[PDB]
Amino acid sequence: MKQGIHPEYHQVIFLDTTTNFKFLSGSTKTSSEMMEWEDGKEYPVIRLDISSDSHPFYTGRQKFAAADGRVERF
Amino acid sequence: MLLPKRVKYRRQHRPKTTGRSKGGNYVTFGEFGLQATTTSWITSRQIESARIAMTRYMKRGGKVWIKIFPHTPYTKKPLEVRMGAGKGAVEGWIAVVKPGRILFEVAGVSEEVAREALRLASHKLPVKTKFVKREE
Amino acid sequence: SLKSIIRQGKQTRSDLKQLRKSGKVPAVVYGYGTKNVSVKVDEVEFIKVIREVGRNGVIELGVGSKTIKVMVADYQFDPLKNQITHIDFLAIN
Amino acid sequence: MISKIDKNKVRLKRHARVRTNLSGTAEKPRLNVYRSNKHIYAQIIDDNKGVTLAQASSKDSDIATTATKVELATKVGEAIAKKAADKGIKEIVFDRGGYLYHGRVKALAEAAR
Amino acid sequence: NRLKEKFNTEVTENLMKKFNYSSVMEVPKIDKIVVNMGVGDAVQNSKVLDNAVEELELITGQKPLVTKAKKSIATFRLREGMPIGAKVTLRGERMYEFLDKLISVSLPRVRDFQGVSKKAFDGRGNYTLGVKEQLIFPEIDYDKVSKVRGMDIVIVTTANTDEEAR
RNA sequence: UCUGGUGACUAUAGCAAGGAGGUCACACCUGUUCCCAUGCCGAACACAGAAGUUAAGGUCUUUAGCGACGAUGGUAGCCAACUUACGUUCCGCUAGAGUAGAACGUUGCCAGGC
RNA sequence: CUGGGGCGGUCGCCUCCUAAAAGGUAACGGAGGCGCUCAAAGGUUCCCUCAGAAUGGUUGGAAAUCAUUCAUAGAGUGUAA
RNA sequence: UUAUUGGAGGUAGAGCACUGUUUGGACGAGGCCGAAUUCAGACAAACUCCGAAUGCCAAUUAAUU
Ligand SMILES: [Mg+2]
Ligand SMILES: [Mg+2]
Ligand SMILES: [Mg+2]
Ligand SMILES: [Mg+2]
Ligand SMILES: [Mg+2]
Ligand SMILES: [Mg+2]
Repeated sequence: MKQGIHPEYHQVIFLDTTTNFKFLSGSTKTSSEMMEWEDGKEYPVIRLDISSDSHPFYTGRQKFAAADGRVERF
Repeated sequence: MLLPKRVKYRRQHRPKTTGRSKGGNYVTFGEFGLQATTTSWITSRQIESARIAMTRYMKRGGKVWIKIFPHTPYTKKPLEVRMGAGKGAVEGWIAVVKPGRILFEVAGVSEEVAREALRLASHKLPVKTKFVKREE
Repeated sequence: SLKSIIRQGKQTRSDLKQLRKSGKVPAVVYGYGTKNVSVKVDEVEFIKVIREVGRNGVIELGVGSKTIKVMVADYQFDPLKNQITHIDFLAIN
Repeated sequence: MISKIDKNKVRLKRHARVRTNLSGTAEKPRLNVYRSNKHIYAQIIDDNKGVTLAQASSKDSDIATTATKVELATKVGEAIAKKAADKGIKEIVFDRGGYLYHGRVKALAEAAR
Repeated sequence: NRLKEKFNTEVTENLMKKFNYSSVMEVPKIDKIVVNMGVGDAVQNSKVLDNAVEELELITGQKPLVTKAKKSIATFRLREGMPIGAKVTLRGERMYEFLDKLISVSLPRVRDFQGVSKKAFDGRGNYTLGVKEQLIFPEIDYDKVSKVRGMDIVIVTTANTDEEAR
C-alpha cells in the first residue's frame, strides 16, 4: 500500500434480501442510502446479490422434468 | 552394414594398434564365446559376413550377439593422385581389435553344435580366433 | 580342509614370473583377527577348492599356525594361458 | 506446502560475500555486529592470528532499558576499549549500514573512531 | 474482519480435533492469492486489459515479461499478463468475496485440486467480482486465481475450503 | 562441560532417514503511527512490541542405506640396459585407475555467560 | 608458395587439436571466426539466483504468463573456440 | 650431473560422472509395433570424476669435477 498510484476502496453494506451479510470492501461508489453501525458505517450503496438464497448445493431447487413413465394412461 | 548414425568429425586418426585389450574379454551374455588372439582390424563388412554365415548353420535358433560396433572412419584418397592436398573422403568404418577380446557370444545350443558354427565364421575374419566358455 | 602356503618373504623383484612358470600363485590375507601377510599357495590344489564347496565357502590354510577360516575374495584371471594369478583371501571372524 | 525461509542463513550466505574484501590486520582491527530479535552483539577480531580484542554485548545487564533502537542500541556503541584501538573497521552484514544498526555507529564515532 | 474471527473460533477446534494435531498453532493458514491473467495479443489489447483487474483488487498489477522469446509469436520482454499478490487484508477479503454466484452455472468449482498442496481455480469473464459493471467491457476478461496454504496435504486443502462451495 | 559469536580443517564434517526437549538465549508469530520500502504485496527489507507455541528452523543421540576419503598385495604403462625386425621378448627402479580390507555421523583457536 | 610448372586455392591477425603432462615445435594436416559493436552491454553501492522435470489451472502450439516441489550449474556471459 | 625436500602441467594408462557414439534385458508412450527413464556391458586426437614413469624451473641446500 505504497502511496499515490492506487484507486481507493473501502467497505460497504450489500443490502441482500437475506440478512445482508457483506460488509467487505470494493471499488464501487454511489449514494449511501441506508447506513448501519453493526457493519461498516460507510458508503452503503452496495445494492443486492444472490448470495445465500439458492446455492446449487446448499439449498433446494425445483424438481426434474420427466422420465419415460406414462402416468397419463397414454 | 552397421554404421554410426551421427559422427562428430568425419576425418579422424588411426588407433594405436599395440598393447593388450582394454576390457570386454570376459563373456557375459552367451554360454559360448569366440575371442581373438592377434592384432588386426575388422572393416564393418566382415562383421556382417560373419553374421550371415553364423545364422544359417543354427537356422536362426538360439541367441547370438555381436560385441564390436565400428566407430572410427578411415579414408582412402581417390584413384591414383599425387600426394598431398588434404585427406580423402571416408569409404568404410572400422573397430580395432586388440588380442584377447570377445567377438561373438552365442547361447541356446549344445556344445557340439555351436563349436562348429563359430569355426565356420572364423574363416570369414582377418584374425586368428580361439574357442572359450564362461570363465568361472 | 586342504590348503597350505608359506609366508612370502617381502620385497620380491620382477623375477616373480619365473616362479609363476611353476604352478604357484601369490596371495594376501586380510581379516578381523589377522595382519596382511603375503602368502604363496600352489594352485595344483586349486582344482580342490571347486571340489569342496565351489566358490563361496570356508577353507583353512595354516601358514605356520593360525589357519584362518577364509573365503576366496577375487581373481586376477588373465586369459591366453588359461590360468589364475593373484587370488585373495578374507577372514570371516 | 511452502516452508518459510529463515532470516538467519540468508544473512550468513551474504556474510562471506562481505568479509572477502576486508580482514582484521591486527593493527586496523575489525568490529562486526550481530542482531537476532532483541539483543545486538559486537566483537572485534584480528583475522591473522584469530584472537578477539574487546567483547561487548548489549544484553550484558549493564543497565536495564527499553526502546531497542534508542539508547539501548547506543549504550554498547559508547562501550569502548581503552586499548590501542584507533579508528576501526566495521562489518555491516545486516542491511542499511548507516541507518539500521546505526545506533552502533552513531556512538562508535563518538570516541572509537 | 468477521471472516478472520471465524478462522479464529470455528476452524480452531475443528481442524485440531478432526486431523488431530498436537499443538494449537498448527492449522493450515492461508498464504498469498496470486491472480494471473494472460492476453492472447502480443500487440495492443493488453493496453485495455490493465484497468479490468484493478477494479477487482486495486493493487496496480505488474506487467510481466517472457523468459525465452519462444517460437512463432513474440520476441523478448513483451507483456502477457498481470500478476497481483493479495496477502492479508485482501486475502481475508477477496476470498471473502464468495460471489462467484453471479456465474451461476454450477458454481461447484473443482474436485481434483493439484498434487502438491495448493489449490488453483478458474473463471470465465465478467461474472465474479461484483464491483465491476457489464457495460464498458466488450471482451472476455477471464482470470485465473489461486489459493496456497501452509498445509502439506491435499486432504487438508479439502477441509480448509469448507466455505467456498466445494 | 554445555549454549551462543567469530576463526582455521580437502564433505572423514553433508544430505538422506528416525526420536528428544526448553526458549533463562535463537525462532515462530502481534502489527505498521514512526526509520525505510516493495517496477505490487510490508511474505522479504526495516521499525514498534512479547499473551501464545515446540509442530517447523537450529540443538542433541542413534542408522553406514546416498555421496566422500581410503591401505597391503597385483596387472597395463614406463626412464636406463640387453637381444631382435617380431603389432617383440628378457632384466633392473619408480608405480597408478578401477576394485575389494575398511576408517567415518567431525576436528581444533579465541572471546561473553552457566 | 608449390611433392617439377601453368591451372584451382592460398598470403596478417584470434581460438582449439596434431604437440610426446613446463615453454616452444612443421606440412597443400583436421575444425572455426575477424577487418567491429555498446551512451549504455563502461565505474560504483546495494539486493536477487538459473535452463529444465513433474504436478494442475480462462485462453492451449508439444511449448506465449501464473503458482508449488525436486533442481551444483545440465542456463547465461553483445560477438567463433 | 647426483641425493634430499617443495612445485608447475593433464600425455601413456585407465574410466563412463561430463558433450557424443553404441548392442543387449525389464521399464510407457495408440486403439499389433514405436515414441522419456533403469540394470548388465563397450568407444574416443578436438570425452575426462581420476591419473604415473620420465623430463622442467628453484633451493643463499651437501658431495665430487
Ligand atoms: Mg524474515
Ligand atoms: Mg507480517
Ligand atoms: Mg604441382
Ligand atoms: Mg606443451
Ligand atoms: Mg588411451
Ligand atoms: Mg594419438
